[PDB]
Amino acid sequence: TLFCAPQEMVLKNVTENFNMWKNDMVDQMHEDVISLWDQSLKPCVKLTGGSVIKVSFDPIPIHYCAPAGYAILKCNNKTFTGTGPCNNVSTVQCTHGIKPVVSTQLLLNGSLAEGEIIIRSENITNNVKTIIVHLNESVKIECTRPREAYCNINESKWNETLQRVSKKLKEYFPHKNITFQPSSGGDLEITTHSFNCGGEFFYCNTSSLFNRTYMASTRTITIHCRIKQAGNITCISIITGLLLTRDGGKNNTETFRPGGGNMKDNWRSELYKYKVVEV
Amino acid sequence: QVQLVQSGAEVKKPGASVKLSCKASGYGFTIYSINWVRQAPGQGLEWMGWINPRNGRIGYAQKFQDRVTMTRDTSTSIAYMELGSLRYEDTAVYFCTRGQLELTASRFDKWGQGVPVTVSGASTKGPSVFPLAPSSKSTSGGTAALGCLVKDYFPEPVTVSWNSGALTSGVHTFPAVLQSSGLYSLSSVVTVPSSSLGTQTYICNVNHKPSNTKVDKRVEPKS
Amino acid sequence: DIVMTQSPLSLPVTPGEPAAISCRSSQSLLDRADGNTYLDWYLQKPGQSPQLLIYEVSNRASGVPDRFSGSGSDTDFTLKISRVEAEDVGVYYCMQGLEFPYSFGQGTKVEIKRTVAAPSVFIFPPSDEQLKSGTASVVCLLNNFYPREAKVQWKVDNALQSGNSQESVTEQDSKDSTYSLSSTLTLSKADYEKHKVYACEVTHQGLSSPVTKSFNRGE
Ligand SMILES: *[C@@H]1O[C@H](CO)[C@@H](O)[C@H](O)[C@H]1NC(C)=O
Ligand SMILES: *[C@@H]1O[C@H](CO)[C@@H](O)[C@H](O)[C@H]1NC(C)=O
Ligand SMILES: *[C@@H]1O[C@H](CO)[C@@H](O)[C@H](O)[C@H]1NC(C)=O
Ligand SMILES: *[C@@H]1O[C@H](CO)[C@@H](O)[C@H](O)[C@H]1NC(C)=O
Ligand SMILES: *[C@@H]1O[C@H](CO)[C@@H](O)[C@H](O)[C@H]1NC(C)=O
Ligand SMILES: *[C@@H]1O[C@H](CO)[C@@H](O)[C@H](O)[C@H]1NC(C)=O
Ligand SMILES: *[C@@H]1O[C@H](CO)[C@@H](O)[C@H](O)[C@H]1NC(C)=O
Ligand SMILES: *[C@@H]1O[C@H](CO)[C@@H](O)[C@H](O)[C@H]1NC(C)=O
Ligand SMILES: *[C@@H]1O[C@H](CO)[C@@H](O)[C@H](O)[C@H]1NC(C)=O
Repeated sequence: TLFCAPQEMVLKNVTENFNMWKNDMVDQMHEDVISLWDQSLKPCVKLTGGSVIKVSFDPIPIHYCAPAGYAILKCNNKTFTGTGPCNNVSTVQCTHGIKPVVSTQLLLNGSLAEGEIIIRSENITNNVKTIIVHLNESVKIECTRPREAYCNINESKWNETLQRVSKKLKEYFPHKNITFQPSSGGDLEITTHSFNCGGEFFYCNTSSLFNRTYMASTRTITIHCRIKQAGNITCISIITGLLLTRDGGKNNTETFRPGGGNMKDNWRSELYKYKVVEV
Repeated sequence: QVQLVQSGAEVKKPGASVKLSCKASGYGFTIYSINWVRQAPGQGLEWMGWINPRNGRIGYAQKFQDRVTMTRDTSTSIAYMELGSLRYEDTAVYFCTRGQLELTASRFDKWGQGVPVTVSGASTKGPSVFPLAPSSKSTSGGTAALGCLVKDYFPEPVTVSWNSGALTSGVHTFPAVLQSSGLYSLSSVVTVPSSSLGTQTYICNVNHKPSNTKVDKRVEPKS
Repeated sequence: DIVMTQSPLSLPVTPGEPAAISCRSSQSLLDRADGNTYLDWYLQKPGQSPQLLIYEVSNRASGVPDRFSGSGSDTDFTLKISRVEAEDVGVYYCMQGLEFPYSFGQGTKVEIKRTVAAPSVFIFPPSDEQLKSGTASVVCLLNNFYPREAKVQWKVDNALQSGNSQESVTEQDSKDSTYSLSSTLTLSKADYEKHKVYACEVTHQGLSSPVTKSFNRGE
């Protein structure tokens, strides 16, 4: 176990291996957020028998700390891909604050890349594995209500973001055209950009956002959402990354689609720089 | 315990669609993937695509991309695969298989029994069972051969037995062959001693369930 | 597509002795983002669906006997059997599970090695009932032989035919470990009566000279 709730020390001349897809911490966070989700049950007190009885789901930066006998190592290389040996590594008592945001397609309120846009993956050949993209410059998205709702994005900032992401994806597939298409199918949770905002689940259609084909100012995009749990409701989130899934490689093109659904991908995007070891 | 049951056999005309089922049981359906793999007659294996039964995510093989739809019904642990615009080159046995999730969809540890899917413009025709007469000489002693020629039938299968199952050894029902006319044809033969001719009556039992044809031909020599 | 190349396509093995099958992929199967190598070995026994033998290069699937073993790295892989039992006969396919489409090897038919056994050849003329239908079919049976390689040439009035016959072979017999072939020459009734002699000439390793079994139409 790893206890969930400020000191750090660098380890001079130490090299320890990290594996993005084999991380006991990502397994831990997945179980802990599942446990907190399951608390949509009535609390209980006791007088004679089991007598059955704050909707503040709003995320707060939580931390994962090392219990006695265990330590947490952190990779200080800010371009670290997730898998392989890290040269610059330190012992930290607790991980940085992590807002446990459960969104699909777009990663909201996370940490930005240090430098350029980063594909957080040693290799993206495996089509089954989700591609975690980390953006260096954030993109605002205002979602509002008066059932149904809508979201707005700057447009010139969005189609610019996808252009810089397509150039950086083309580094992995040189001499290949990079295309984006909407989600190919499945449940509404994954086919749309879904997320929780003050007791409300949104399901925003992203077909207009992901329909670009890249060869080798005050305008906005408005996307419609379905709502399922005040008259007016609003969220002003910040897109910090994307979750993509690659189709089967065709002739001279590579198609990417917004992915999600696996809640472990959301925790991989933040915990890719940590590892639990024994003291 | 862990089973993957599949829907018998289907015959569809060219241009049509098929929807095959795959009933999962004995394990956590949403914690394992379902892949579909096909096999043309006498040919190898070809993967068609995968599905994540938890959230419905799919990934199809590029050659089947815009003509296949994989879906599931978690309320019954059934997994579907719909192949549209059928071509004659789609005539094959279609298997469903349990795979992994997250790291890969591979490691096909459990498999269904398959579903033959014939794609043709032929109509359900019964076989014409002609005899294969034992040679009037046939060494005039020792082993001799005789059989039946189950010809011009559609679709598969045809079941042949000898003397209502009494004659088992020395029998060989050959695999069928698809003729130019689009109709199947197979032979069944058995080697019995020459001593037994006349003394033992031989009958082949042909049963084509699709057309409800039941034929029992007596095979015998002539002069 | 990651082409998977198996070597050898045919493999007769004397039971009890060991066997090995190689698989070579055009690309590395090591998932560098994971550390795992996604290669499996499947066995398809006669008249049955496939089944998992080894997963991720060397791990045996549940129930798989210790006889079966996997090894290799990156692009070369080998499935090995220590004692080849009767149950092991089938087609073995290697398979990559890294990139779409997931691709298989062509298959390796493992069978029992047996002493050479020549075929007993039989020729059956078309029945009179079939000759009413206006189509004649002449069958040639090669009964119980080993190895499987055998050429059946159909001749009509000594003239060697081509493109008007169809063949089919049985799977290796469970007891004698031999095969049987059926070749059917199909002619129209009008062509069948324009010729008298009908023969099928079989060529096989066990036959010192190619055998011919013929009949004259009526005669
Ligand atoms: C940081 O990680 C990535 C891994 O792809 C790469 O830039 C390099 O290996 C590392 N850089 C440094 C400064 O160690
Ligand atoms: C490595 O980590 C140390 C921690 O003290 C930091 O000062 C340094 O900038 C990091 N990067 C390099 C390139 O050494
Ligand atoms: C942000 O990322 C883009 C795309 O990788 C890059 O062109 C740009 O220089 C980066 N911005 C800064 C401030 O470095
Ligand atoms: C939208 O993005 C552009 C850069 O792409 C930026 O200059 C502009 O200020 C943004 N729009 C608004 C309304 O601020
Ligand atoms: C800008 O974004 C819109 C959003 O749909 C897209 O249609 C357009 O192609 C993008 N690029 C330019 C240059 O307008
Ligand atoms: C998304 O919107 C498009 C039209 O813009 C529509 O064709 C599609 O059905 C919608 N998908 C969902 C999941 O609502
Ligand atoms: C993508 O845009 C093109 C037009 O530019 C259109 O043909 C296509 O249907 C759009 N939507 C999807 C789901 O591909
Ligand atoms: C993202 O952050 C804003 C505040 O910065 C918050 O109001 C919003 O609810 C968060 N988004 C989600 C999906 O919780
Ligand atoms: C990714 O892994 C594949 C494995 O087949 C390898 O061939 C390829 O070189 C790797 N990609 C990069 C950019 O190293």
